[PDB]
Amino acid sequence: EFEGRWRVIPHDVLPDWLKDNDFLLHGHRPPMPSFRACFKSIFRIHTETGNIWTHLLGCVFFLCLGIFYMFRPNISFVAPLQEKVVFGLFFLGAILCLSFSWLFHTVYCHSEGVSRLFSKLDYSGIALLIMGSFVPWLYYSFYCNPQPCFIYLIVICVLGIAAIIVSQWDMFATPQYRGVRAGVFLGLGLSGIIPTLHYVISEGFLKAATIGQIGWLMLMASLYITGAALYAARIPERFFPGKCDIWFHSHQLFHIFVVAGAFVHFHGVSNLQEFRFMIGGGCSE
Amino acid sequence: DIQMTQSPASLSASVGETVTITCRASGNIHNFLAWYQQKQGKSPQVLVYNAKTLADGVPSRFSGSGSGTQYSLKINSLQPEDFGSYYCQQFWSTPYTFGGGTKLEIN
Amino acid sequence: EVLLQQSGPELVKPGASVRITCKASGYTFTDFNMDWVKQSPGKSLEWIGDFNPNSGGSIYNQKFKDKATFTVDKSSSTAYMELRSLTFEDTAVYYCARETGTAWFAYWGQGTLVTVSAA
Ligand SMILES: CCCCCCCC/C=C/CCCCCCCC(=O)OC[C@@H](O)CO
Ligand SMILES: CCCCCCCC/C=C\CCCCCCCC(=O)OC[C@@H](O)CO
Ligand SMILES: CCCCCCCC/C=C\CCCCCCCC(=O)OC[C@@H](O)CO
Ligand SMILES: CCCCCCCC/C=C\CCCCCCCC(=O)OC[C@@H](O)CO
Ligand SMILES: CCCCCCCC/C=C\CCCCCCCC(=O)OC[C@@H](O)CO
Ligand SMILES: CCCCCCCC/C=C\CCCCCCCC(=O)O
Ligand SMILES: [Zn+2]
Repeated sequence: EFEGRWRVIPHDVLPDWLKDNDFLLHGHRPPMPSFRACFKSIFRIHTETGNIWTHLLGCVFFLCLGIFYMFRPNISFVAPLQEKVVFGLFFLGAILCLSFSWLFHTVYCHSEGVSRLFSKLDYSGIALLIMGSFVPWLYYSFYCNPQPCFIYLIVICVLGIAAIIVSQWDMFATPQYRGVRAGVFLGLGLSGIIPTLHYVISEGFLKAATIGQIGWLMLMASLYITGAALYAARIPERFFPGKCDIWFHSHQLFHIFVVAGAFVHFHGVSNLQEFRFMIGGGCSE
Repeated sequence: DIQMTQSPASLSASVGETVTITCRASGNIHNFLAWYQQKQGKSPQVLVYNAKTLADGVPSRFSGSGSGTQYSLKINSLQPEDFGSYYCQQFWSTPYTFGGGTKLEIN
Repeated sequence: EVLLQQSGPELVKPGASVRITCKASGYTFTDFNMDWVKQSPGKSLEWIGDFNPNSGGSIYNQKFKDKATFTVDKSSSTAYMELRSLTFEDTAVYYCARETGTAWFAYWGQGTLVTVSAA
């Protein structure tokens, strides 16, 4: 249609609020103050296409996974109501994170003020994915140790809310704070080292390794490090400027890594409930 | 076609005064509006694009506002160089249409 | 600095055909679209059409479809607008303007005056 027509522009002609990654030389959407043109742009080829679909698709994948999990027969749970509530909080944080991300990446080029509002929601979503993911994990690890379980939930909440309050700062969105952003979220996620150490110094090195928790927590740590390292350093567009504009740039890979990370985190706590279901809800040991 | 209507057809205002030129569209143009100034015998020069964004070099005296079909260009503290013909343009749909023009005359 | 330099004034007979030159410089020619605007004496601006130096595609205003033709020389970075079978109504200042993603014009050629006279 001949309505709301636009062409991709090079980086140097973008306004300062749109300039973010200088290694993405061309394929930029121009400032378009129309949500009609913004949502319509989803079907077009530009820097944001990959960022958008990885989290638009990821959002509906987790929406389906979330619904399918709530309709699981209550036979397969020890406490089906509270066990569905902890899984629900993870899926909730996972859906909100992806929703805010694909929405931000879509409306990004609307206004300087629209991008300021949705960028704050984009950062807030990440913190919600991290807090929500801890909920089922602490519930299963510290099952017959309720007192420490609830303490760690207060800790991650206070750190998660501090992350949300810091992401509402204007200087946080500036490209000079790319590493600060990666560090704030990386530290929040890596704070799981505290309950992990408690788990291994209470249940032992044998029980933590036999159940797979150690090997699984190492893979998660790797995804956090590799995802932050890529995002902060801008690899590989730093090495091939102008060659990774539409595909495989650091932000797009980090997006892929979020849905991949959230899926393997679900697989971990999914095996933690399967294991608890076999042993029962009792406290014999 | 999208008929762009410009009002007033002309106006004369003293230096230091605030003036408002309005512009209407025969249908929604989704903020894809631009304002241009034109000095006699010279090429037009963009002032405001995307309804409210000020172009580089243009002073803060110029202020773009509006939404949907009704738009405005307010000039605070008129200066002797602000004389000329003002034009609004929609770039939402083809054919891109311009307003008839407003003749601003400083005295 | 971006610079759109247009061809000099023309004085043509009725029925003839003019060709306006638009030398673009100071940027990568194919990155942006080029538009053509007509300004009748003491009148408002009128959009003739847009042209894409990269694809070749050009969208004309229905009013001028049978009157104007947009052509290009990518090598010299020069846009052309050819007006066919001129009439007294075609006596106007013809500008070339560059787009910046969306069709708002930050860059304008100095304009070419085409005068249709019969003496
Ligand atoms: C969060 C749930 C999923 C979201 C569904 C996707 C929504 C698709 C479209 C959204 C907005 C529709 C277009 C909104 C209206 C067109 C753009 C605009 O700003 O126009 C306002 C005009 O009236 C005046 O300029
Ligand atoms: C059960 C626990 C709660 C779960 C549901 C949480 C729902 C999400 C709530 C908040 C998201 C984080 C804050 C997001 C805040 C959005 C940015 C803002 O403050 O906008 C105001 C504008 O004027 C700025 O330009
Ligand atoms: C155990 C390490 C795991 C990986 C951590 C990676 C994230 C931290 C890295 C750097 C923090 C930078 C703090 C200082 C921030 C300075 C930002 C800057 O000047 O950036 C230069 C540009 O070329 C890039 O934007
Ligand atoms: C098993 C029951 C009895 C155990 C008593 C308490 C546990 C032993 C004492 C301290 C444990 C922590 C000591 C080490 C403290 C630092 C832990 C860490 O994050 O290490 C990072 C690595 O790169 C280097 O290790
Ligand atoms: C199985 C191990 C195989 C070897 C690979 C892993 C170990 C390699 C050793 C160290 C990793 C690199 C340490 C340095 C980590 C990168 C620092 C960084 O991201 O800085 C941010 C700024 O550059 C932003 O401008
Ligand atoms: C279930 C949780 C899986 C988490 C692993 C994902 C990869 C690591 C994520 C965040 C650490 C920091 C990297 C990104 C920070 C900046 C984000 C942004 O500004 O948009
Ligand atoms: Zn993102």
